[PDB]
Amino acid sequence: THYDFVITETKVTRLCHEKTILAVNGQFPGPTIYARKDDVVIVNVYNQGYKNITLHWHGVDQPRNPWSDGPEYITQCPIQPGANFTYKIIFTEEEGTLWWHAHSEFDRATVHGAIVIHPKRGTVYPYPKPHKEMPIILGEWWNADVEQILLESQRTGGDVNISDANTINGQPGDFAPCSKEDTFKMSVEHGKTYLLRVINAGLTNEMFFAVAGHRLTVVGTDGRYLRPFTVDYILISPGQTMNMLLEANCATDGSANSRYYMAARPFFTNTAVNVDDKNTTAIVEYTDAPPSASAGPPDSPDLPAMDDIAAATAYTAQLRSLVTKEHPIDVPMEVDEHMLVTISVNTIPCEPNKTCAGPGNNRLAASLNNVSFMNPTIDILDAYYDSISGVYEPDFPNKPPFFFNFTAPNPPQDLWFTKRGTKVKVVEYGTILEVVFQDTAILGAESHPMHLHGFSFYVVGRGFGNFDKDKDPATYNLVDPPYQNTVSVPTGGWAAMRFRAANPGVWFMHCHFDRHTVWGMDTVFIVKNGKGPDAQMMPRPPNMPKC
Ligand SMILES: *[C@@H]1O[C@H](CO)[C@@H](O[C@@H]2O[C@H](CO)[C@@H](O)[C@H](O)[C@H]2NC(C)=O)[C@H](O)[C@H]1NC(C)=O
Ligand SMILES: *[C@@H]1O[C@H](CO)[C@@H](O[C@@H]2O[C@H](CO)[C@@H](O)[C@H](O)[C@H]2NC(C)=O)[C@H](O)[C@H]1NC(C)=O
Ligand SMILES: *[C@@H]1O[C@H](CO)[C@@H](O)[C@H](O)[C@H]1NC(C)=O
Ligand SMILES: *[C@@H]1O[C@H](CO)[C@@H](O)[C@H](O)[C@H]1NC(C)=O
Ligand SMILES: *[C@@H]1O[C@H](CO)[C@@H](O)[C@H](O)[C@H]1NC(C)=O
Ligand SMILES: *[C@@H]1O[C@H](CO)[C@@H](O)[C@H](O)[C@H]1NC(C)=O
Ligand SMILES: *[C@@H]1O[C@H](CO)[C@@H](O)[C@H](O)[C@H]1NC(C)=O
Ligand SMILES: COc1cc(/C=C/C=O)ccc1O
Ligand SMILES: [Cu+2]
Ligand SMILES: [Cu+2]
Ligand SMILES: [Cu+2]
Ligand SMILES: [Cu+2]
Repeated sequence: THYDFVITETKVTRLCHEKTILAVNGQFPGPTIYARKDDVVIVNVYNQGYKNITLHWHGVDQPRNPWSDGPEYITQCPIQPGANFTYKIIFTEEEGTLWWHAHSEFDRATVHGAIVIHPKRGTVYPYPKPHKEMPIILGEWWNADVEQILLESQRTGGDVNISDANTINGQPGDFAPCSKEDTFKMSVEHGKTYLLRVINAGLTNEMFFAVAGHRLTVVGTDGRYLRPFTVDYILISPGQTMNMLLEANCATDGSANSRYYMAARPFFTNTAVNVDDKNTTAIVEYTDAPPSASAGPPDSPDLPAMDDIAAATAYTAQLRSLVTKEHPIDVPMEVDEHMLVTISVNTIPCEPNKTCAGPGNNRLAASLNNVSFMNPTIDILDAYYDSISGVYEPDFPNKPPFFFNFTAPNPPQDLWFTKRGTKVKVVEYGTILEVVFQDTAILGAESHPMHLHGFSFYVVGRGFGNFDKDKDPATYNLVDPPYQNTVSVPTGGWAAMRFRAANPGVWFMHCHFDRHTVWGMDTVFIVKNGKGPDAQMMPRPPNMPKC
């Protein structure tokens, strides 16, 4: 239950391009954290790299413990080069796959890895114990330094350059230049079942994923078991994890291929904007088959077309919490407070004496309820703890300031603009929230993967168009809605979720597309202390990074 994570400058080559990246212990992707349900894990982080950095344990509630949650300028100031910080990871309700990643700038492009939370001693999986288990991390690779990719978009005010490859476990796969030799490969044995722990650690796109010749029985997401269902492909959004069983059924006698492509490719609908549409591949290989069975190329799956919204919707519609006596559910039935949160890509005016590259030559931005989040320079959590004025404003609104036909295509240019602020939403301990995310069509309808730190939540409804507060709740799933930490809000649509705010602390909420995070598609929940020691935020650890 103790790890040393040294942030290192590491030379890595992909697509024949060598560069120095930040990595953990020289590994890209980084090491997997292994735990069992309800463990406490300690990670000493030593920043031996060239820049400010933080680490985040994605999907871990961290009860009463925002100090170890990670998001830069939200719960901590950064770990400076040459400094160190000890994170305490408090696992509670989570069982399944999570992941960890840098939570500063674009550093998580290479600084990330898996978290595996096994059943605790004396308990078992709700499904037959898999023969083997394999993290399958979907990611992106840029030939350029990711810091320079970010910095250039900051200077120009235009869009972030697309990645050069999509990757599986850091490897672009068979169809990329200078990649075929090191494609990720896993061995399978006829008749055995494998748990694929799929993590979308890319920065930019939701991804379709499939394995040639093999159906996938999905059994969990975001550290919570799901009602099992079997499919030919999955959809998975940045931030999300999906666990699924693969049954190695194919014949190893020479009558069938012995190699099968695992493959992923983006789900993306904005035909006017560039996208890294390259597929990424890995190889599932039956090892006990005759060498003639691997004579040709591996079999290829049928992936949905990149713009197949129906295929995305059809996967997401199947997600439901597993509800049993060993795995109960607690859907909040009486809501204390409703929020409608419009999600928009935006512009702000270009700075004086400068030309910008965003739409209308303005500067790109993004917003929740038309507030474009701006990081403070004193982190929110310290400001809240010390009662420091002038850092944040505690009036993030429960509804957008101006109602309009949110999802009507091509809104007029005047609705593009937003305004920066550092606003948070303060709630009393135990408040039951229904949060409805409403995509707008400003600058293009788009599915946003909205993520809430400190909590998972029940996704009780979703639809296309404008949420109707007097009609859509009538068909909410109040019985077994999926319990997630990151929700794909529909393209040009809405998603409703509920949770009890019973974790005292300071909790980031944001789109998990990093470009939207930095553009300001974020806010913060401050959950005040309740009554009793169990409802009190932990005290500040002695050696927090200084601001
Ligand atoms: C989001 O906020 C922006 C900025 O406050 C709003 O744009 C302003 O709208 C007012 C009223 O029409 C104008 O007088 C200002 O000139 C605008 N500021 C600009 C363009 O920078 C925008 O209308 C809001 N959008 C919503 C609520 O959808
Ligand atoms: C790395 O992080 C530190 C801590 O947040 C930054 O240092 C602070 O910068 C602010 C200005 O934004 C100053 O008011 C503080 O006095 C600084 N504190 C220090 C130097 O201990 C630093 O700017 C960050 N580095 C980069 C390159 O962004
Ligand atoms: C970690 O940082 C502290 C200061 O916060 C320092 O005192 C300590 O020696 C460091 N640990 C090392 C270098 O192993
Ligand atoms: C981003 O892409 C453009 C090509 O469209 C290129 O001119 C530019 O150099 C790229 N930026 C970086 C930082 O590599
Ligand atoms: C991936 O893309 C390459 C290049 O377009 C294509 O030749 C290959 O068939 C694709 N692989 C899969 C599994 O879709
Ligand atoms: C900067 O912008 C102002 C306002 O548009 C303009 O009057 C001024 O000439 C500019 N400065 C230059 C071009 O050096
Ligand atoms: C809102 O926009 C949609 C899509 O353009 C349109 O079909 C609908 O009629 C609009 N609703 C109103 C009230 O104008
Ligand atoms: C990815 O974000 C966007 C970029 C642009 C392009 C701006 C430069 O012209 C347009 C719409 C978007 O949603
Ligand atoms: Cu995350
Ligand atoms: Cu998170
Ligand atoms: Cu986050
Ligand atoms: Cu987004």
